Amino acid sequence: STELTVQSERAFQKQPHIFNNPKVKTSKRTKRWYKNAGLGFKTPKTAIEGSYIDKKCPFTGLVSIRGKILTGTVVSTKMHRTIVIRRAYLHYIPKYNRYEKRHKNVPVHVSPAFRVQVGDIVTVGQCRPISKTVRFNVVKVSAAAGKANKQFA
Amino acid sequence: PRAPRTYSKTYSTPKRPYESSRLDAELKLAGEFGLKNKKEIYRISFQLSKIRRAARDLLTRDEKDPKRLFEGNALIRRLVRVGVLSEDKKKLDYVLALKVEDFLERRLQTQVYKLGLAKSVHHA
Amino acid sequence: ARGPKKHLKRLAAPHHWLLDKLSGCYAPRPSAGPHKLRESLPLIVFLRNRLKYALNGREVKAILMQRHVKVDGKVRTDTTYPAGFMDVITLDATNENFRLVYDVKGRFAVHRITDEEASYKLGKVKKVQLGKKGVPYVVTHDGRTIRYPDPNIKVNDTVKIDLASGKITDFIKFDAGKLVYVTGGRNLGRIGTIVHKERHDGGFDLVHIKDSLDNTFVTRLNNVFVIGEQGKPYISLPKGKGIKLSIAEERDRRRAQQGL
Amino acid sequence: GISRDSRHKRSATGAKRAQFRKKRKFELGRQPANTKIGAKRIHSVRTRGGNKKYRALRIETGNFSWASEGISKKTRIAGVVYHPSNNELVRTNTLTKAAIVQIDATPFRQWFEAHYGQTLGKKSKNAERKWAARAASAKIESSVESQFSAGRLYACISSRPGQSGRCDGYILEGEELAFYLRRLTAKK
RNA sequence: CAAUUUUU
RNA sequence: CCGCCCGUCGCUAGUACCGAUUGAAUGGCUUAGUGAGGCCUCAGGAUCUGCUUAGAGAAGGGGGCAACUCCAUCUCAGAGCGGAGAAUUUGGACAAACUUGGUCAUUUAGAGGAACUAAAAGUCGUAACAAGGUUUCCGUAGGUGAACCUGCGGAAGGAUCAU
RNA sequence: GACCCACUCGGCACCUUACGAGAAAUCAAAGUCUUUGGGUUCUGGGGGGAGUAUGGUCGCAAGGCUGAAACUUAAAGGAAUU
RNA sequence: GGUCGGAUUUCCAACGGGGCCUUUCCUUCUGGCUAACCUUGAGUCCUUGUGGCUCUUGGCGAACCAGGACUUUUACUUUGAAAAAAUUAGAGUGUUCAAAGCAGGCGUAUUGCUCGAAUAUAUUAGCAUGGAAUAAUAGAAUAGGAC
RNA sequence: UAUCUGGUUGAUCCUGCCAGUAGUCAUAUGCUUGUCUCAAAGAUUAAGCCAUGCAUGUCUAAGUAUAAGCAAUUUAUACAGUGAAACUGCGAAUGGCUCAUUAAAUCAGUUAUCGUUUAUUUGAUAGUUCCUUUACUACAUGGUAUAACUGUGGUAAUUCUAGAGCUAAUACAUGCUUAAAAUCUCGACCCUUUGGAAGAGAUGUAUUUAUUAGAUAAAAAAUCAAUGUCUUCGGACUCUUUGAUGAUUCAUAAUAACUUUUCGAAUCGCAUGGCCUUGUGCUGGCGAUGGUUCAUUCAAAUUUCUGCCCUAUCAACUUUCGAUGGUAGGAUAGUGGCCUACCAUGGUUUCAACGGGUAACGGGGAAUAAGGGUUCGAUUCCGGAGAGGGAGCCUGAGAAACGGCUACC
RNA sequence: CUCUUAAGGUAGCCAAAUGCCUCGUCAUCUAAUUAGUGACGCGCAUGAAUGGAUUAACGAGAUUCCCACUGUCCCUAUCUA
Repeated sequence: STELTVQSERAFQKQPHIFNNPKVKTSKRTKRWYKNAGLGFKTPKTAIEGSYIDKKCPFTGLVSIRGKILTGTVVSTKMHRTIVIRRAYLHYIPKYNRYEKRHKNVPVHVSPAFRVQVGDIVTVGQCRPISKTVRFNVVKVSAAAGKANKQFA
Repeated sequence: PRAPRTYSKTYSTPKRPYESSRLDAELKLAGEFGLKNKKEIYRISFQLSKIRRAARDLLTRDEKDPKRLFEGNALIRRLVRVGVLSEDKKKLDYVLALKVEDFLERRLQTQVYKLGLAKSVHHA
Repeated sequence: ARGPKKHLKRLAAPHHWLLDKLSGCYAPRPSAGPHKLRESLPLIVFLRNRLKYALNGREVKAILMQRHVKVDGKVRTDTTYPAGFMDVITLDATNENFRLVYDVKGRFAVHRITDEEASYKLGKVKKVQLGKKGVPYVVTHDGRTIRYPDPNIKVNDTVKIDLASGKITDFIKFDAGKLVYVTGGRNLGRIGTIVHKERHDGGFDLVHIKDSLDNTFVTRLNNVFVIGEQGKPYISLPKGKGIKLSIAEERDRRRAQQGL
Repeated sequence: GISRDSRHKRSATGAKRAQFRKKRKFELGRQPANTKIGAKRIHSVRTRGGNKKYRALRIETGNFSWASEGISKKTRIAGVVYHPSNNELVRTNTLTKAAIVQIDATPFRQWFEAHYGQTLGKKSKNAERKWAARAASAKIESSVESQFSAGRLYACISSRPGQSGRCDGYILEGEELAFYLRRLTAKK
């Protein structure tokens, strides 16, 4: 979500209490640390070869994934680095012996290394609290659409 | 601040009050063995009710159901430990066929009567 | 709110204590315990209601001043001192030895064990760890940690205790045919010894459990506990033998207990 | 008195969240300490559960790190020049987390040249074989050696000044000093 | 052509 | 049909609705202000102290003419340097309570105005039930004392299912 | 090209008849409804007060839309035979 | 129905369950197991020979485990796990029945003996598993496809 | 356990109300009242007000004893049996009571704490203690600074309180005292450079910072500098070292510093032994309290996942006093626009948000009962809020406590 | 139904600048009110282009009240050209 000397703005943020030896000409000339998510959740190489810092990221920051996991679709990339998710579901009323379609939307913090737009049936995970509202975080996007990678006009 | 102890009512009045022969049918049942009120044929009919309500729910449920094979067989033995009916009607479907005056017949009023010694249910 | 709760009434401890309803009062509240929840029981519930040694609440407190109670060689004159699982409440003079096991009807037991074999408990481990300055240790039912154990055994097995301290002796793993034993829940503690495990990596753990009824069921991991090698068991099981014998022939067995 | 939980603070949709359960004790935020320089006038506070913690006021000498040697000698301070969040804190010369301070250049030089003897920047045989075997190993970087010349070292309070009260942190080394000379060259 | 009221 | 029923008015009664009062009160947000007290902190350092060191009335007497010279005690001292530090008091953040406006909702008081509804045939009349004696009923507009009347496009719950 | 006959589609209706439907009058839909479920929008819970009072909205106005309560009282009523 | 409210040597019909095979259901790479002996060379108690055996040579890795790699997502539904008890239903039970409660009851009452203190039900939320009809369901169109 | 009857009429059929019927773990009330077990009770309206009296205190073999209180009788001839007050520790933060506020708030189930603390309960638990050097000096035991008490006081007053006189410690503050070994830095240096080394000192844990390791899909070599072991002496040789999870910057170890240096027994009880060198020699039982640290336990605190009564004569609520997010901090037991500066304009919605109402505490249930349900649940059990109305705070492990305090009404 | 000459205050409005009686009454404003404002009405003697009623903006028009403000006044003093 950020380019142009990626550690950009007025302050200075870095992966905490890890230092590279400030003179020796070692391999990547940095020590980029990441976190194995586990449970078959393929941590993509965009965090491994990335350059962002983003302490809130589950793949390079100080947050794990320890609660439940949910699903749903994307409706707003209008923010900065977060997207909200509309879980749609049916609901049984006991009286009329019939169902009804309800929903409610939920905000989810997203790592800047991913790529998410409209549609994009997504999988998110429960986290420690990270904003005023965002109680979750995403794990994987892995979703096609109405013929993405194929359509042209 | 304490634990309760429960209570329960063990009769229910009939719904429609006034039919000429129906009140006098339970005057035949009043006049048979010397009752004192109309409440104590309401309560065995109440005991006829929620036993036959209990009898209906196993019969509508499954055959070779062990809940029916337990509380159908333990029901009919407790039905005959008081000895309302004998061994001749022990096949679990005569509990529907049971009639008022048969729950009356094993009461201690009309058992002292039938076993000599009293000459009269009013004396019993 | 605002502090701990140094009382609880009856109806709030579960069925497995078998107290009275119309006492109209507060329950025996367990004290702070070494081992587990209020699904354990304090010793006074084991004495005056199961074993039936006393009536008064002044009475049972007066036994413990005579110093006859003992678990593990430890004094413990606390009245409502909680009692864990398989933690043998040995006695002084009167010489009995009671192991805490589960019978086939929900609540715990009244089961004697012999004089010898009563000098060891049996211990579930929950947490193996290397910690401060290289000192390895295990934990137990009561969390009684033991310095310098048998190295690299794992979490989730059972442990034999030597009762001078921990001084652990023998590891008992889990394999395709051993002893396992439920502890807690709706279908607590008969035997199912194993049939085949699974894992469910990540969320929870389940185990297939095959009775001497020879069907199966599944109880989750926190009730799962291993006894030992199959057909050995370290504890003489109480006289229900761990079946969940069915209610259709529970009734046929108990009038064959009376003979009519 | 000031609270921290969200029984105030208007909800997600935006309703006026009505209140009960007036301001408790288990969320209380103590008023700040906004610490300064001036040599050890520090008071402690009682806290929750049985514990103790340090409000540092007026600190000037504390331990640092290089970090290329693991040295940590208690040197003095001189003052902050660029706070990374806001800018009012340097007009009064306070110190917080990540405060870009300058110190003295002196006490590490007693460590450095007694251990190497080069000598920047322009006796027994047990340690004579030390600098005669660390050839171009003590040498760091040119701009740092130019930065010794004014008699100041750019340091960074990484520790928390008002929670644990220690006078602690490290000094700028590597790319980070180029970040605090991004704008701090052409800021005037 | 015009014809109204006639009274719990 | 010596059937039924329509409206004004008269008397007897009740019912809500409005209404001058820049209405009144309670409660909830509110802008502008005063801000009690308590906390964190800048100072205050009263009044209780001990340490050390330079002189001494009394005499302590390691010895003796006095002396020298031992710490000095009954204690003033002249200096430092700490220890707890109470009133007081600036700054900062919480804020009870109050003042002033505006909104919102509830309740309550009001001179009097038009309505509605009941209630022994009261007069004035027949409007509708038979072609109700001018067929009836709609929507709209106009007049009138009351029913009502008339004009306009309809419709037949019609008094013709019919050239 | 109009017509005669036979057929069919879609109309607008008519006549007979009922098995069927209902309170009856009547009905080819008002049928296939206690042998109760093809979808799908709306409306009504006694008659009065009344399409009235307050509140809103649309109008230049007449007025239109949405729309009670207080009180009142056993019918108002639909069809049919004499 | 063998011979005691009651039991079979194979066998009759139905009920449902599984492995298959029919063009045919087949998550896969690396190992330790294994898992077959269908192997195989020899000996191979008892017969005329793995029907009772071995050292067992490619002698079928994934049913017992964990790594590389994915996997059309849903409803629905079985079972289990699951809701503190009382309360609801409900077996025992001389509280004398009943309201109840959870006891009691049996010897031997000479200084003991044992049964109990059951059982279901509890729906919407979540978890795991069996099922693939019914209703959505998306991956082969400028092939930028599968193998 | 599925039940209906009368009234529009001259009479008939029918839509449709009223009345009639039955129970209330549902209230009041009229009349009547013999037996026996069981038992809710100022919830409904005014969470409006209070007279009076009581509901939180606490002792052992084993804290503090000169009571000028006792009780004695042999003991403890300094005490030891008790025993007030009062100090110290501990409880008071449970229990009980009400439902006014309270409509995604609490709450039912349901995970989460890798994001935290926890006196008490358990179990493990501290061979380094200052290195001013060896006369700092008690480690065979140093100190204050004091209660209760005694003397005379004040005010009419309250669980109000003064100056003076001594003394207690488990209150309070100092403070040593039982090893060895290895490492690192230095140097006494000479004797040499590919060198060694007496000895100057440190090393417990806490605390904060910074670093390193914590690895481990598959097997062999060439190649450039230093070069451990050993030797045929071409040169050759090495088991060369890993805990849990899904995973971590985790537990951890190591390195250099670190603290108005935190802690690491100057406390009491019963017993009397062994020892051989009978010396205030050296050993040694069973406890009781208290203490750091880890893991429990007892709990607290946040937190995901669903469910809500009536209202569109409630149609757009939300921010410049954070509304939503990012950036960096300040506090916090720790998370977080919780708060602060800068930056971005965002959140919810015709699935009903927002606003209003609610005789709305939330649930486990209760009443009537074919099935399908309608209506209560203030009240026995669980959880929440409150102690006349809003604020604020100390003590304590636990409170924004109310039978605790401060101020205003 | 009837008379003076013909037809005999309708829509409305008021003690109004229009109401003598009259400072009419009732309510409201203040501490008090021949003043104000809202209703009353058989109106000496209101009224339909001799125009009747209600009016948004405006008025060097006339009134009554409230809030800020001051020698208007309490209670006057002084200084300047």
